[PDB]
Amino acid sequence: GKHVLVVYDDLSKQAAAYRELSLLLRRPPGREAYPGDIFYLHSRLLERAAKLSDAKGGGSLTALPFVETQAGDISAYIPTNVISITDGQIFLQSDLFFSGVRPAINAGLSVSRVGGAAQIKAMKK
Amino acid sequence: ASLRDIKTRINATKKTSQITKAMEMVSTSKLNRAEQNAKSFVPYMEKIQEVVANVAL
Repeated sequence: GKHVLVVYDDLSKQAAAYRELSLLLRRPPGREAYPGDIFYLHSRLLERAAKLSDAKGGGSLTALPFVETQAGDISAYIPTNVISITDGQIFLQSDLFFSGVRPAINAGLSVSRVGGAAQIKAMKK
Repeated sequence: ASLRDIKTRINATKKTSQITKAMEMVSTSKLNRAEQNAKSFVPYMEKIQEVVANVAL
């Protein structure tokens, strides 16, 4: 019945490690040499965060996975897989970072499907 | 750089080209309407100056 916050620092590095293990075990790779079940791995990991019903005690776990891109390429395989799973995303941009805007949340691209329901009334106003 | 890097700058420059072309068209129409007033003004100035040509001498 408690509430837990879990932060995964590098799902990209976890995926790299799993790719290494798969290729050493000689399994066929997909695009970018990743194994075909990396999406199964990440979805199975992430979909364990939930808000339990009152009959189950009311506890909850919220997750904040991190993904690192190279030169702002969010169309890559791991970023696409992680984006298609989570409820929302927050994009941090270096061009905003050096122009003084810190933290560098790009509000135009950032999305939250749970907005409003997650805010108090004064904030929503 | 990346394709993602290139696309944003291409978009910005295309929009800039659009805006500049639109302003060029507007200035063209403005010039066309502006020359009419000079055409209308020439006779007045000439007719005053020709009277000056004997009154002020």
